[PDB]
Amino acid sequence: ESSFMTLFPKYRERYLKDCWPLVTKALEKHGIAATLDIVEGSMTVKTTRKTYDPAAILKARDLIKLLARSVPAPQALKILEDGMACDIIKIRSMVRNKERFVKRRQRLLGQNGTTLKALELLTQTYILVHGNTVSVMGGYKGLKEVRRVVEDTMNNIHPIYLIKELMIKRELAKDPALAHEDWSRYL
Amino acid sequence: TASDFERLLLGQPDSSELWIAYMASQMQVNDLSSARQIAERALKTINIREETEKLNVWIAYLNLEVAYGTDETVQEVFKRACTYNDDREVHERLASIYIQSGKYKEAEDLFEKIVKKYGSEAPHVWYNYAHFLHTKSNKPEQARALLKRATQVLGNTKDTYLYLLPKFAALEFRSPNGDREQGRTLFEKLLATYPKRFDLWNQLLDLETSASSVAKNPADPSVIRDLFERGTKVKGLRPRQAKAWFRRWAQWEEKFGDAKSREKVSAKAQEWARA
Amino acid sequence: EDLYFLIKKAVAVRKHLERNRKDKDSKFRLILIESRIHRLARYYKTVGV
Amino acid sequence: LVFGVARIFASFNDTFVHVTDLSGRETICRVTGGMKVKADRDESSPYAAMLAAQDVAARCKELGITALHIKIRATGGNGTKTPGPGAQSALRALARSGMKIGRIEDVTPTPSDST
RNA sequence: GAUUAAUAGGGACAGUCGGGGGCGUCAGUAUUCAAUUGUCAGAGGUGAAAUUCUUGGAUUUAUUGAAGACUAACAACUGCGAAAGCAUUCGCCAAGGAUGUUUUCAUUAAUCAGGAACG
Repeated sequence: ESSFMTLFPKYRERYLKDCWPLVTKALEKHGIAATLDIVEGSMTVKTTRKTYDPAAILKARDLIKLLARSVPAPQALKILEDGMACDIIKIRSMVRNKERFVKRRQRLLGQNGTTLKALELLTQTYILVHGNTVSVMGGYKGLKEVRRVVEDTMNNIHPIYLIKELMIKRELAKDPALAHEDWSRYL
Repeated sequence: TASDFERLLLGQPDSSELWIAYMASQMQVNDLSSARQIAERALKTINIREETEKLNVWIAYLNLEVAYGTDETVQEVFKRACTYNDDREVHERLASIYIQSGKYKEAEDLFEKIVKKYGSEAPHVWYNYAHFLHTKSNKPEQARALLKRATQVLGNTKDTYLYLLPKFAALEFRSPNGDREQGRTLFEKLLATYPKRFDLWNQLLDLETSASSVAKNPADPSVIRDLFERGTKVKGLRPRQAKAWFRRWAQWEEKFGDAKSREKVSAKAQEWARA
Repeated sequence: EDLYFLIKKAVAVRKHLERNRKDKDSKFRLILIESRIHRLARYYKTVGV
Repeated sequence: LVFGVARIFASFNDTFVHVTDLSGRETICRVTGGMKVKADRDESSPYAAMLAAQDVAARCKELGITALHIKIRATGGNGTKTPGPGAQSALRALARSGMKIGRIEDVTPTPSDST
C-alpha cells in the first residue's frame, strides 16, 4: 500500500460526486481502489496488490491533482495513456501588474477562444486556464512548446505571431529535404 | 560659564556646535551625567528638521560614552541612534570612532556585523573593512577574501562590481602592505573582463602615474611606458580619448624628464593620427 | 480645543516624519493636516481669536 | 529483504537512473540515455529508459538488493516540475524486471521564491 | 445680551479593521558560488544541431558554508492605500476607514484659474 491524496473544493464536490463512477471504473480497470470523502473533501487512491502496472499510481496522483484543479474528469482519465503528461504554469508572479496581468490573460484567451483552438490543434494538446494557473496536456514536445507560448504571451509577444511561428514550424518540419539546419531566417 | 552657555542656547537653540561645546565644558568639569543631560536636552530642544545638527549631537554622545562610559550604555545609545537616525550611517560613525579610539577588536566585530547587515547594497562598507585591514590590523589576504565575499554579496550591476574591484585595487595601490602588485592584479583582471572601458584604463594610468610604491612613494616608469603602449594598442579609441592619452603620456614624460621618450610620445601621436 | 488637538497631531506627525524622513505617504498626511491647520486657523482667526 | 534508493532525474531531454545507498551517499550505479541509445534527439525516450532500467536492474540484481524505494524529481527550480516518459517507462520496466517496491515517493525541489 | 443643532461640518473617546506606510527583526525555500565525498562517460541544447563542460570527473547523490532574489500551494466577481501599488513571523512608530457615544467652536461649507507633493 502506497497512498496519495489532496483536497478539492466545495464547488467541485458536486462535480466529483456525479462524476465519480467512471473515475473509479477506470481505476478498478487499473486495479487500484479510490473513494471520495465528503465531510472533508479528499480523494484517496490506494494501490492494491493486484496492480500489474506500476505507473498507474503516479498516473493516479496526476489524476487527483487535475481533479483538484478542476480539470475535466475524463481528460484527466485520458492522462492514463502513454504520451500524455500534465503541467501547470503560474503567471500571477510572472506579471507584476494586476490589470496588465488581466489584459494579458484575456489576450491569451483571444476573441472567442479561436486562438486557443488554433494552439491546441497545432500542438495536439488541451488547454485550461484556471486564472493564476494554466492547465496543459499532450505529448511532451507539445508541452515544451505550449510552455514557450504561455511565457511569450505573458512577455507580451502576440499569439498571432506565435501561431505564425508554429505553422511555419509545422510545414518546415513536415518537409524532409530541409531536415536539419537553423531555420530562423524563415521565422 | 553655564549662564553664558544658557544665554547662547537661548540665542541659537539649533547650534549643535555650541551644544557640544557646552557638554564638552561639562566633560571637562567631569559631571558626565550632566553632559548626558545636556546632549539629551539637545536632542529635545534643537529644531527638529536639522539632521546634521542632531547627528552631530549623536556622534558626540557616542564619543562621550566610548570615552568615559561603559559597554552597556554604548550599546544602548547605539540602539537609539539607529532607531532615530540612519542605521548604516551610525554604524559607520561608530566604526570610525572605534578606529580612532584604537579598540580594534570590537571595531572588527562591528565591521563584521555591518558587512552582514548593510553589505547587500553598500560598497563603501567593504571598502572601509579593506581599509582597516590594509591599515592597522595588517590582513591583506583576509581583505582579498573579503573581496571574494564582496563579489558574493553584491549584485553584478556595474557600479557594485566595477566599482568595488577598482576601489580595492586603489586601496592596494595606496597601502604598501596592500601590495600595488595586487592592485595591478585586480586592474589586469578588470581590463581583461572589460577591455572597452577607457575610463578604467585612464584610472589605471592615474594610479600608476601616481605614488604607487607606497613603501618609498614613487611611480614606476618602465611599466608606465608599457601600459601607455598597451593603451595605445587596444581597440576602440575615439580620437579625443587618443589625444587625451597621448597628452597624459607626454606630460608624464615631462614630469620624468626623459626628452627622448617625450619625443617618442610626440612621434607616436603623429603616427597614430595618421590614419 | 479642536485646533489644539489638530496642532497636537501635527507636531506628532512631524516628529515621526523626522524620525524617518523617507516616509512620503506620511509626508502627504502631514501636508494634508497642515492644509487643515491653515484653513481652520484662518476661519477661527476671522472671529477674533 | 534489503532496501535501496533509486533516484531518477527525468528531464524532458535526458534521463538519469541513479541508484544510491539507503543513506543516499554511496552511488551504487548510474546509467544515462547516452550510456543508452546516445541519440541527441532520442536521448529522452521510453525505449532508452527501458535500456537504462534493465542495465541497472541487472546490476542491482548482480549485487543482490531485490527491492528499492524510488525517489522521483524533475527540473524543480524554475522549469517544469513534472517527470518524463523516461521516468514512467523506467519504473514500469524496473518493476517488470522484477523486484518489489515498498512505498513510492516523488520529491521535487519546489521553490517558494522563483520570481 | 447666545435660534433650529444640519438627514454638510472637523474633532474627542472606546472597541475595532486593514497582504496601508516606514524602520528593524524572524523564518522559508529555490538559484548561484565554494567545499567534501560516492562518482565515472557522457552531460547539454535542440524541432534536429552546434557552442560549452567533460578521467584534475562534467551531469549526478548527499551534507554544509556564503551570497542575492522572492514569499509559491491558502490568493478571492475579496481587503487596504488617492495613485503608482500592497502578500513569511514578530516588534516599534506615527497615520487612515467604518461603527457607536449620555462629545464639543456653530459656518466653519462645495468648486477649481495661479501653484505645490507623490510616478
